[PDB]
Amino acid sequence: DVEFDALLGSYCNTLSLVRFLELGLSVACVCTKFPELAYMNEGRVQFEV
Amino acid sequence: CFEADIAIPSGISRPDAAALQRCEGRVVFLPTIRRQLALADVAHESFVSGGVSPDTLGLLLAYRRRFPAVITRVLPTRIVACPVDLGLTHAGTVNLRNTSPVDLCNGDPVSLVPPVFEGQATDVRLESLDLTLRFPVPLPTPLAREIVARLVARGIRDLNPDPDLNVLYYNGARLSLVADVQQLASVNTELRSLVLNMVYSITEGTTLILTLIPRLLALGYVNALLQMQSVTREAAQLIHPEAPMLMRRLPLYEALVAWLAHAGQLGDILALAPAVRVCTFDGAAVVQSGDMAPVIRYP
Amino acid sequence: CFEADIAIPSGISRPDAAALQRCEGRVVFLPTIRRQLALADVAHESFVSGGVSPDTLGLLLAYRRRFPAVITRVLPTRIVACPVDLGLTHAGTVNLRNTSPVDLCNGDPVSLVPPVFEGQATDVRLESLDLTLRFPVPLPTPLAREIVARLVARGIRDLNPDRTPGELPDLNVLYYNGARLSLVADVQQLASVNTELRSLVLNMVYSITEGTTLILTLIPRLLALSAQDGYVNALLQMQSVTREAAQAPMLMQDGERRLPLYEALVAWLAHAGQLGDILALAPAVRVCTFDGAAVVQSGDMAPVIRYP
Amino acid sequence: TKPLPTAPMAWAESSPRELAGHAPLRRVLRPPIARRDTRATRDDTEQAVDKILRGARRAPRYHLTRQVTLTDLCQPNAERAGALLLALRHPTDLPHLARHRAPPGRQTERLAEAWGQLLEASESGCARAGLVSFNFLVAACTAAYDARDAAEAVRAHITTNYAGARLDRFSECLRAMVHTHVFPHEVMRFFGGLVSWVTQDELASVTAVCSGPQEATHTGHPGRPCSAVTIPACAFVDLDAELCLGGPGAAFLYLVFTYRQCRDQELCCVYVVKSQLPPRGLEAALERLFGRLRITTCTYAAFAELGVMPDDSPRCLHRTERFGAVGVPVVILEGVVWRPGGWRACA
Repeated sequence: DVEFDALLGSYCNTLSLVRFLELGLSVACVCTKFPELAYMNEGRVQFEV
Repeated sequence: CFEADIAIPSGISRPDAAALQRCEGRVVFLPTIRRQLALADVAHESFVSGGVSPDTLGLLLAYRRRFPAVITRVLPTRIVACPVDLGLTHAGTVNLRNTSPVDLCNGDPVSLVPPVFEGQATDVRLESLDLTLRFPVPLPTPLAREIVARLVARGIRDLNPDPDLNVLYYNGARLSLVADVQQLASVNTELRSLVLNMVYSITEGTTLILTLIPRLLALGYVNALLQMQSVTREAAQLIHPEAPMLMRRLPLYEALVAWLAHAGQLGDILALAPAVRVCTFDGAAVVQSGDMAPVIRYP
Repeated sequence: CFEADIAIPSGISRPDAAALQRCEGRVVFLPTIRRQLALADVAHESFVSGGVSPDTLGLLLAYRRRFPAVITRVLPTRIVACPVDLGLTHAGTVNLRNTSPVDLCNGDPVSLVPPVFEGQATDVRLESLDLTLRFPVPLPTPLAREIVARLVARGIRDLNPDRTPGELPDLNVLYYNGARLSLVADVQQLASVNTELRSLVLNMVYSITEGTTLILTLIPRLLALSAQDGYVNALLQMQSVTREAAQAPMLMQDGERRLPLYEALVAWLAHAGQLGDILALAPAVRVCTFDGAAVVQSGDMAPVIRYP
Repeated sequence: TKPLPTAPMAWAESSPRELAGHAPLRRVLRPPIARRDTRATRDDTEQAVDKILRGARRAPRYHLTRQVTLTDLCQPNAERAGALLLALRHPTDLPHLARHRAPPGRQTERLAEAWGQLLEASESGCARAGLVSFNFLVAACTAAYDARDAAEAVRAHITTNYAGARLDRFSECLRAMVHTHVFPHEVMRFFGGLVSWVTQDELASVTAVCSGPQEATHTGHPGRPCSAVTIPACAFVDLDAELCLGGPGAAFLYLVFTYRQCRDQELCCVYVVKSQLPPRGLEAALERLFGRLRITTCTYAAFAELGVMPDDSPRCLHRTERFGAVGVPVVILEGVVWRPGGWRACA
């Protein structure tokens, strides 16, 4: 008796990564990195029309 | 954590090795904290004392004398269990397995003997190496004490019999005590010896004070203060028990010694001091039955 | 480890300093939780209440109050003992030196006792500075609770005072394994025996409830088992009042849904179940040995871990 | 900038056995046995991965418990940096138990109506309501227990921040509970110190310390842009400070519920005691100082030990903090270590 047990392949997917800066939605916002909001309490915007 | 590595014996059947794999997260009592221990030392066949397998009382004795260690990783040819008693308090979170009621975000699980619930259910036998493992049930201290006292009372009624203690409402759904059938006959036969030590220690306690109070305060501040706050309580209970009962300072004092010891030996067995607490985080906060639960070393 | 330092005052004769060298592993009771402390707060001269040295039931009440601390190390000008009542949080297990005829086993909860045996060595007089040190005797709680019961009853029966002739039972002698253990019978003080009697009487009352009468019904049933089982035969001690108590429901059930049995157990278990603890100081430590040595010989160091 | 007495600072301004440990052991080979003869964002990502570096280069004075609850009872925002949160467990027994453990002459239906009524006043789904704050008890029993308006000042705090209904409904529950032998303890165990709430709408995720020292937590002036930190008793009404007579020792902190059993109609007293006595000595001093023993059963108080304040001195009493418009005698406790403890009342 010779009877083997084969593994006939191994597949895996690459999880891809989406940027968000290479999209449409990113026009809808002005994004900025304020690394210090964390130490901040309030923030505001003036708007005189 | 101080892991202690229990050594699986020689070749075991493939279905037995899968029985152990499912035992991760179960509480083991290890007789000594030696780093290298055998499996036979842990197995329930190592609880034999008087030539018999221990009853629920004989178990509760042993659970108070050896060290419970939760099983962390089960490996072929080794079981790694980290003793609950060793290290600093509030550290070494190791996962448990919930059995029965939920185990909410705290409450200090007690590991009480298995027979209190489905008896043989949890025996987990290993035929290849011819041994067996009975894992204690991890119940919260308020509920563990309520139950163990709840069953002793049922036992007393049963002792001589001619409101159901059994139905239990815990959390969301009514818990069930009775498995009906003859399980009760198996449950009641193992609590048989715990019931008696309870019945004895009561009947021996009252009659010993009911004889002592009237055989004391008749020989100062003792007298006045005693009868003062005992009005219609101790004295009333004295006339009523002496009514349906019988009545010696020398045997009194020597029996007051032997009772006082036996009593506190039951308070030690009983009260199921908590081994651990549950303190969760980034967790469900309620551990559903059969789900691993975080747990920490001191209440 | 919140260790409490204890300063050795001035100079205690080279023979006295050699006496403290061997006191490591012994137990001290400090009357506070401190960082700075004086050597004389620990001494037996501090146990002295107004004008009087407490007896051996008075010490138990003094060791009730204050905190047991096991000496870890002794330095030339300080004594380091970490207060088990608090600073027990060590990863591994502070060493307790077994001072007793007894032997610990493994897992035995250890409660302390004033020195109480017929042959004993707990003096440790230090002549340079007037002070002494009685070190408590560690002991398994089963044995330490048998002793306290002996001292309580001996202080009590004497107090009746037994009317009956002048030859009473022993109560001064024990057995642990083999080895007859003879307690010291010496003095009993009113106040020390009162409180011990007061709290004994007080708690045994609260353990009696309505449902208790349902249990007292079972005494004739017990003696039926006295005699047809070998256990239950053993349970009833030969000197059993219960045996003499048999030598009943009373209706009066208040609506039938209370469950007085269950409630009677809980009540008894609290007050009467916990009597070793209230009469004496409860265990805070239990022997544990990592090396797998399963006993501790008398005089050896017992590795000890937190509460049973 | 360097000292004169150098040896004391090399240790102050700042192992080799583990180095020597691997040295004989690990350096040794084949032993044993022997044979004879991208400005800011990029910076942030890199730092997070690195932080995983250092924290993964190594490895206990802190424990955090975290839980999600509603804002009906409790409420993290009203409260502050140092606060006692008590858990509340299993609303399911709307006096189901009231059936048992309730002595005759007791209309055990009181709880079910009192309590179910509480629910009407304030269903099960996304979350449950746990986490009673220390505050919310002080107000609920404020008129009940002994000092009024130092006590009611706390009640003004909760009505204006956390509803007088819920306080009144919850007070009716405390009365109904102390009535039927289901106590406020055997409910409401200690939960922690309230590190950070993170609430949304009616929801709150409350982090709080299981045990360990408080002051070493989020720290800062205050936790987040709130105010400082403290375990302020919140009552000059609570913070019963024992040790009227005392010597230096670590003060201790307990939690006591005092009750009235027809002397005042099921009184609820809740406060904290601070003195150096190890729980086996607190039962004695609780027997004294108390005349609340009115049988008028005998179970007057129930206590658990919260922890240590391993320094006697920080016991500041301040009727000076604002949790909104209201001002409360506030006693500040400087430094605390939490030992959860267990509930002991047998008598």
